[PDB]
Order: sequence, then structure tokens, then C-alpha cells
Amino acid sequence: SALESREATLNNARRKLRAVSYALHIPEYITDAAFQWYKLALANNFVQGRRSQNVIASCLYVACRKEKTHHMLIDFSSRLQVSVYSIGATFLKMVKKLHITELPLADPSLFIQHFAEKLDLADKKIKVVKDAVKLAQRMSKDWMFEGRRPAGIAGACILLACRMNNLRRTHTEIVAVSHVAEETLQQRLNEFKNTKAAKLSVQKFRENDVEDGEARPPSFVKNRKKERKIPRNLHLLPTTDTYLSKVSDDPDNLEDVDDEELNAHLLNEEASKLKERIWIGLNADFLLE
Amino acid sequence: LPIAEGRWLDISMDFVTGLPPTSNNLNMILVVVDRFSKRAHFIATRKATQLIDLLFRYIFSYHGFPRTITSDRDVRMTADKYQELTKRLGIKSTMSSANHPQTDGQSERTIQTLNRLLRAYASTNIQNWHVYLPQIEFVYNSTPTRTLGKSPFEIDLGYLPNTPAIKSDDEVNARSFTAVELAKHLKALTIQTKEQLEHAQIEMETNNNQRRKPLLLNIGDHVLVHRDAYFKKGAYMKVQQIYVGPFRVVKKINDNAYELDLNSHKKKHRVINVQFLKKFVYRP
DNA sequence: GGTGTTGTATTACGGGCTC
DNA sequence: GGTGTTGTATTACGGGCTC
DNA sequence: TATTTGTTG
DNA sequence: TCGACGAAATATAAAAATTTAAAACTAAGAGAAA
DNA sequence: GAGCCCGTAATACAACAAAATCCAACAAATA
DNA sequence: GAGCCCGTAATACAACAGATTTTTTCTCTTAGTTTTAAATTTTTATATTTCGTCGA
Repeated sequence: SALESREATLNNARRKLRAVSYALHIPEYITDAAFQWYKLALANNFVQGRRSQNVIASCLYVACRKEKTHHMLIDFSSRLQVSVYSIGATFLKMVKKLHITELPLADPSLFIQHFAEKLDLADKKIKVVKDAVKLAQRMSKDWMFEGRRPAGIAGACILLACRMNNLRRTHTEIVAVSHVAEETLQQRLNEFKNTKAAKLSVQKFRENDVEDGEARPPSFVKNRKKERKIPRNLHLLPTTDTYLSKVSDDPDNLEDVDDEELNAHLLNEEASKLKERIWIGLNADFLLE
Repeated sequence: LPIAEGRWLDISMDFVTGLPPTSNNLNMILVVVDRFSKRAHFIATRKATQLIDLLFRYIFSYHGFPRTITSDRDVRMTADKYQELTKRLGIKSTMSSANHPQTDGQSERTIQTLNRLLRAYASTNIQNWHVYLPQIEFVYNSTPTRTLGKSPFEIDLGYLPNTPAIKSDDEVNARSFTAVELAKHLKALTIQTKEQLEHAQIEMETNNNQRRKPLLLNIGDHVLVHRDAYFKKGAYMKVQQIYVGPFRVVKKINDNAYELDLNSHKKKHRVINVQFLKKFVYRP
């Protein structure tokens, strides 16, 4: 029956989703929301030809994102070769297809509470995570973190909290789970060093952090001036149809492009055999197929 | 089985597969009788689809939802679509094992009584017994039984509507007049019918267990199944050798059965009532 | 004229001891 | 969790008589 | 004379 | 060993233009089991 | 003990145990 | 009574009662179809990531 064929597909989807969730460690209601999103995807003429892990990964990610959590796409793509950015591209394609509404926010405060236990742990687990989220809350309102890989800003905030506090830990060991390049990491660290006066860095940062304006994102510095220094009127908006009409498409207009192009459109025939020598030398079996 | 609870909480389910067909709209009779009151019902099916829950819902939900269903492993009730409905709704399922229809019981005994009643009402009137089926169930309902001694109307709210004559120990006998005091009456009926069910249980146990030898293993044995509920019920029994291999038991699912690790694809069930085991014993 | 009938675990009854 | 169960002729046991 | 159709291990 | 830059990978919106899965969807085929 | 009437009232005993096709083969019935 | 051992020996209890195909849904398994979306190119300005290299 028509209803009979749905059940086997849903059972396969449930089996694969539970198989991934057994390694992702996600709660039950997240998996339930992911399965209902998979049902919605099948109701939207589910994308055929895609790999099975891509669509289930997209549904799992959107379910884990609809409630504020900590899971990252690398964790979805952590089986020895997965090419995470293809999963991200499939998710981006399914954003428009599934028509996601009530989009969730992107705030890295919940990231720190999960990154704390693996790298740079604390005896009470109250000091370093609260310090990192407290500095991140005011560094967010300075319009510096905008579309800049929330895992990276979370790791940078954790490193800043470790720097201002006392914690004997290896600097380079954080890349095991953060997976952030050192170049952008040190860029964000010395960006924080530049934007802060470092008045009481050795003891504890300033307890009244207010930066109203006064700062710009680095990309604004790069390309606002569009160079290097080291409500208009409708009449002011011309139509481009006249630009297309300027060039004549007449059949007899075959000699309007005489700017020495007529002598050099193609290769000369005297060197055709010279080309053909190395052509049959190399580009010979490339055509027989 | 454990005797009962409050009225209409345990329900027995089975049906006879085939009858001489009527005009081509009805084929076979399904029965619902509760374990407590043994109230007859007229579920006339077509030998069915996944719409079993429709007709079944329309005929038990007239009273209300039960707690457990005592039935067989039939495909209309093994029925993964229908079982999940019971798990969601809050209905258990005893699901008597392969070719062991004894557990269904009250419905089997009712269709025993129904078969005689259906023969009585359709001896000269075959092919239109669906008209007489409500008369069959109403007659079964109005006639007192033996193990309870009262009519199944009286085991329920006692409102035998026919009242040809007043019964013994003449009283008001008009439960319509009673409006709020029905709680004490139903409590009294429940108490006496519960002790009558216990009396029926102990009487059955006395007159049956005079030779029934028990078998209590519950773990770690190598029991057999002598070619019944192991092979198909539709598989023919003949003078072919009975050489079922030595199986194993891993769980004590009940006092009177043990689940087995059936060395097949799945066998679709692994519950074997003790009437097929005949425990294997090795020797060094 | 012609109409049940044995195999099988299971269990009941005497010699010999304690009385 | 989940695992027999009543309809039916047939027959056995108390009040009341003979003792 | 072949194709039926009652009943019975 | 912190700073300084180069550079592919994505989106992007189209027109396109040959091969590659690829997973829903049918449809036998066995196996249950009253 | 000994039996009898009569009136209830227990009491093992078996039926529900899916349903209905023929298989092989006697002999009746036409046409 | 009261039980026990053991050695024979009766003792009710059940199987032989034509056997097989169907009938109606269901539920894994396993091979064939269908719609559809995707592997390598131009390309264009934008930005961030991650290598990759170089320098004093």
C-alpha cells in the first residue's frame, strides 16, 4: 500500500539516526525532533542522490540547534574521513528547501560550559567558565565577533580566561577538540589585547566593561575605505537596455571587430603540423575513449 | 489467569476463521467477552484489514478501554501496527503462544456456546446469520452461567431489561430507580463475583491438577519442542521422523512457559507453552 | 453374524527390619 | 509481564418418615 | 464409453 | 617565536553541459499462524 | 444400620480448540 | 500403628482413529525501477579557515 512503503523508509531513517545518536550523545527529544524533521523532509520530496549520512546529519544538526546546545559539525563529521564542509553545504541547501523559521541564535556562552570539562578544567568548575562567558558577553557587544566560527571565538575566550587567571596548561593542546587554526586564534587573541587597555591583566580584568562605539571589526578596517592608505532619484537610475542596443547584432556587421583580431583569431596553419606532432605524442589516447 | 479487577478491564479476543458465507459483506464472527463479567458481543468481520481497530474500537469503546487483552498470536493482533497502538494507549497483551488456544479461554468457551446458539438460530436459516447474531449475544447475556451463578447483566450493572418475572428473594429489583447509591451495589456485586471467580479458579485447579505434573526449570536447560509450534501449523504431520534438535532456554517468561533460542531465521515467535517442551536430559 | 486395544511411566502391595 | 474454561447430564448430600 | 457424482479409510 | 603575507576552500546566481550514484518506491518470495 | 422421597446442589467430562479441499476408488444416471 | 527398602506387579491414560492445501492478512529479505540531485569548469567582488612559507 501507499502507507506501507512509508514505514520501511521511516524505520531505516530511525535506525541510522539512532546509530549516529549513539555516538553523538544527544537526548531523546532532540532525536524525536530530528525524526519529525526527517518526516517533513520526506514530505517535501526528499533530496534523492544525496548520501544518507548527509541528510540525517542535517536533521540532527537542526534538531540540536533548535534548542540551545553545544554540538558542532566536526562531531557530526568525526569518522576518519567525512569532509565536513560537504555536510555544511547540504545543510545550507536544506535551509531553503525545508524553509526553517524561528531561527536559533548564535551565542557562544553555552559552548564554554561544554568545552570546559575537556580542556582547561577546574577544581570547582565555576571560575574559568564564568570568567570566559563574562568576558565573551562584553566582547560580543563590541561588534567584533560577527560570522567568525563560534568554536574559534569560544576557544579564544577560554584561552583569554586562562591567561588572566592561573592555570598551568599547554597552549597548543586545545586544538584536539576546538579544531581552530593557530593563525586566526592568535589573531583573535591579539585583537582582544589591542581592544583592551590591559589595566589589571595580572590580577583580574575590569569589572565595569562598557565600550559604547569606539571600536570597529577588522573586516571594516580592511574594506571600508576600499583602498589602502597605510533615497536617490529614480531618474538617476538608467536602464541597461540601451547598452545592449548599442552593439549592433546585424548579420552584415562582421567587420566591426578589426583591431588586429582579424589577423589573429586562430592559430596559423603553418604550425598546425608542429602542434600535431606533440598532439599525437601526448593528446592521442585522450580522444579514443 | 489472574481473576479480575473492576468491571471491563480484562478482555478476551479470538475468532473462528471461516463460516458458510452470507451475501458478500460478512464472513466470520469475532467475539469480545470480558474476563470478569463474560459479556457477549457480536463483532461480525470479513475474515480483517488494519480497520480491525475501527470495528474493535466501536464495539469495546461502547463501554471503554481495557487494561490487558488475552488473545492468541494472530496476525490481526500480533499486528505491529496494532500492538504499538496498545502500548501508546496503555493496553497490555498476553498473546497466547503458537497453537496454544487455551489461554484465550472465555472467548473460546463463548464461541463454544455461540456455536450451539448459532446452530440453534440458523439451522434452517444459513447465509443470513448476521441478523440473528445480536439475538445470539443477547441470549448469551440474559442466561446465567455456572461459575458465577448470575446473568452477565447481573455481573455488570444488573438491569436485565426483559424482566419476564422477578427472580428469587423478591425485592425492588429496579436498578433504574437507584441513582446515586449504585456504588455500594456495584461494590457488593464485585465482592461476591470476585469470591465466585476465586471459587471457580480453585475448583478448576482441583478437578484438573489430579494428574498434571509440574515442570519448573526457569534457567539453564536444553529443552526441546516436539514438532508442534516449532514447525508450521500448516505443515503436515505424518510418519516423518520427529528429530527436533536440542534447543536452549534463556529466560523464564512465565510459570507455564519458557522462551527458547530458536535456531532458525526468526521463527516469528519464541514463546512455547509447557505442553510442547519435554525437557531434554544429557548424560556424560 | 459386525463392532476397541495395548505401550508406558507411574504407583500400589508383599518379604525383611526397626520397632 | 503471557498462558485454560464453562455447559451438561449425572450423581452426591441434607430435611422428613418409617424405623 | 467417457464424464459425472453419491459415500468412505 | 611573534609578526607579515600568499593562497585554495566555501556562498552567489546564473545560464549551461556528460556521467554517478542513490535512496524512495514497487514487486516477488519465503515464512507466520488462527 | 437400612432404605425411601425430594430438593437442592455439587461434579467430573468433554467441547472451543482454523476451515475446507479433495486422494483413490467402489458403484448409479444419463445420453 | 509407623515408617523404610526393594522387588514385583498391577494400573488408569492416552494414541490408532484419511491427510493435505487453502483462506486472510501481515512481516523480513532481496532484486528491479524512477526522480532527482550531484561529480569537474568561468567568475565576480566580497570574508574567514587553514595551510604554507618567510623573516629577524
